[PDB]
Amino acid sequence: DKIIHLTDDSFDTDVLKADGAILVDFWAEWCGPCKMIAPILDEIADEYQGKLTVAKLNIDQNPGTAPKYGIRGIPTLLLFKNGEVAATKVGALSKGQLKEFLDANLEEEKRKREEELLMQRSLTDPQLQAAAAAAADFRILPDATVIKIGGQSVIDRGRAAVYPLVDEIVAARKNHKLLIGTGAGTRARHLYSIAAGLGLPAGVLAQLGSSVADQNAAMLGQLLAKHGIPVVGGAGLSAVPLSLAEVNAVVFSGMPPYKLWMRPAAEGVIPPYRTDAGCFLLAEQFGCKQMIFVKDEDGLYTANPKTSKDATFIPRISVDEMKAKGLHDSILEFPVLDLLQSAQHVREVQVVNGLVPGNLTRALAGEHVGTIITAS
Amino acid sequence: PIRLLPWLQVVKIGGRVMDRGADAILPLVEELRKLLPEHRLLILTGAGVRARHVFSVGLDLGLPVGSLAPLAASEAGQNGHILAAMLASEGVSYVEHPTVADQLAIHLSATRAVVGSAFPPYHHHEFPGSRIPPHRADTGAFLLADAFGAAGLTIVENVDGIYTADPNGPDRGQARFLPETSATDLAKSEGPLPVDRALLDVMATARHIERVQVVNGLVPGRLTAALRGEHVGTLIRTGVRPA
Ligand SMILES: Nc1ncnc2c1ncn2[C@@H]1O[C@H](COP(=O)(O)OP(=O)(O)OP(=O)(O)O)[C@@H](O)[C@H]1O
Ligand SMILES: Nc1ncnc2c1ncn2[C@@H]1O[C@H](COP(=O)(O)OP(=O)(O)OP(=O)(O)O)[C@@H](O)[C@H]1O
Ligand SMILES: [Mg+2]
Repeated sequence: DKIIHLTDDSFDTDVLKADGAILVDFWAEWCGPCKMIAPILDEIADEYQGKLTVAKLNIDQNPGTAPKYGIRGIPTLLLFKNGEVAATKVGALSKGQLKEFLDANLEEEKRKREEELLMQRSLTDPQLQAAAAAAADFRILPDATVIKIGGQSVIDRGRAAVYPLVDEIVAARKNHKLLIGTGAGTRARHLYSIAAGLGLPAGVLAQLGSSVADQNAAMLGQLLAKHGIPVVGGAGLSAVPLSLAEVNAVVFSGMPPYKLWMRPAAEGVIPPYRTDAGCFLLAEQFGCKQMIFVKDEDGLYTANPKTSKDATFIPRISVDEMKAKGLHDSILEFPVLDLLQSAQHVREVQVVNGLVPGNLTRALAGEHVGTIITAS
Repeated sequence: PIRLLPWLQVVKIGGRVMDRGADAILPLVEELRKLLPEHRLLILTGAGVRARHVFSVGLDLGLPVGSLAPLAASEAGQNGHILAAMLASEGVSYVEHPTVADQLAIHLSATRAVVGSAFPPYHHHEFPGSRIPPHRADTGAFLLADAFGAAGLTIVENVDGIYTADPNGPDRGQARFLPETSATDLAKSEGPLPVDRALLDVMATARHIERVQVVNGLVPGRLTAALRGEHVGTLIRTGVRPA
């Protein structure tokens, strides 16, 4: 066994001068509740190898030590931390109740060994990965909401689409904290076609698309400048906190910063992660309230309604239900649904028709209009 | 898809190798020095142990994955400034992510080698699911090496290569060396690896790079050998079919 049998003399070097947490049993052969905890105690000795050291002191053989700590009960378990009594547990306990006590006192010790594991073991190790998932979850901007203003679906249309949405934005801004992200559109489709024509990789295409999303953010942010709403970037988003606090809204470019480090698609050079993914992950990172995609259709249909005489509208669908229906062309990029399932903060998205007045304002107030795509 | 810089040799130096200090770094700097008149190198550097400390503080604060990735990436950036300083007399400098992405051809026409961070600039846009950033040093090196259509990627570790179990772990006796592997085979098997699980995922979608050799930087000559296609460590097949 790992249990140390102590003596009145041995207590100075085995308990006081010994490093690490020690649990000492003040027991006696006559004591009934001792005879009960004794098997439970040498069992936890193995179950707590290297975490805690178990010690036993029979009072009948060693009667000096007990009155020094005011032991007026049997059994009494004392948890020693660097020659000082940290916690006491008088009486008999069940198997579970003992662990419950030990753990509630050895939390700082468990934290220190978990920290040590996060610095010695590989990041690929499953035990390290599992201990990390168990950490606290902080939402940076929880009362904030992320909105995507479609490139081809709205900004490429111009005045008729944009001007009303600006009016909805400047007003909604008074009640909700908005992070307005932009799409790219046909100028990006053209670059992609030219670049693809040359056989340039997705990393290169990703940089081209990023610029169109920057132009759209600059144009959208100009109509909002009189209202104090700014355009943000710099790959650090240093200006976002002050702007959200004071003016309640920002305009950012929906493109991910991946550039040449853009993960390619299964086949083809079109970047798989465009503005739907850039906007979603920014909502996911900050821990935002909701993620709204403002497009040119009521939401998701069975097929593309621009190329379908009659398609059935889907008001509520899950990603598994979407994948199982096998969508030929989706309202959102296929990898966004794979990111939605993996998401920690944004466990559902909403698609709305920004060409219809009030749709944004109504969706913002929480009312379900259009398609809600849920993670599970 | 065209190979942008087909004459490029991408070499990733492990963060834990940097962490070893002068004992590992000084010989490696001499090996690297002697390599400059042979290859046109892009030397990308990993994060190591400091990234773990930024993770232990960051997670204790409850910070998300997208907060931790820039933080981790910063550490790789610092090992890079260290390595580049040792090679400064050879006209080598650390260059930032925007310069790697856009002006690498000029910088490599100017000098024989440049140092950069291995980690990709995913910043806030890092993928969720795990509280630990998935796209790390090995992943960032490969995405960039394959993007440029380079001649190759060589991972410089503090181990001989990939093993069946951690060779510096508790079950080190039951660990055996793997001279060759597939990205698919490693992805299927679960447990620890000297490389990111994300690297194997990105290797499935690779376009040009066929093999990635994992070599021991604590053994002088290994890196020199690997760069010449000599099998001196673990070769990882990506699943990019040749002609
Ligand atoms: N099943 C479907 N239901 C609804 N719309 C669909 C469907 N299939 C295709 N679509 C179309 O998909 C498009 C998705 O939006 P769009 O192409 O405008 O992207 P965007 O937000 O402008 O992004 P980017 O920056 O990549 O250009 C819509 O124009 C919509 O008509
Ligand atoms: N299957 C395995 N084969 C080889 N080494 C392994 C394996 N599993 C775990 N390891 C461990 O991984 C270590 C390498 O550490 P790690 O990959 O974290 O460092 P690095 O590559 O230098 O870091 P960075 O990601 O910052 O560039 C080896 O020293 C070894 O102990
Ligand atoms: Mg490694």
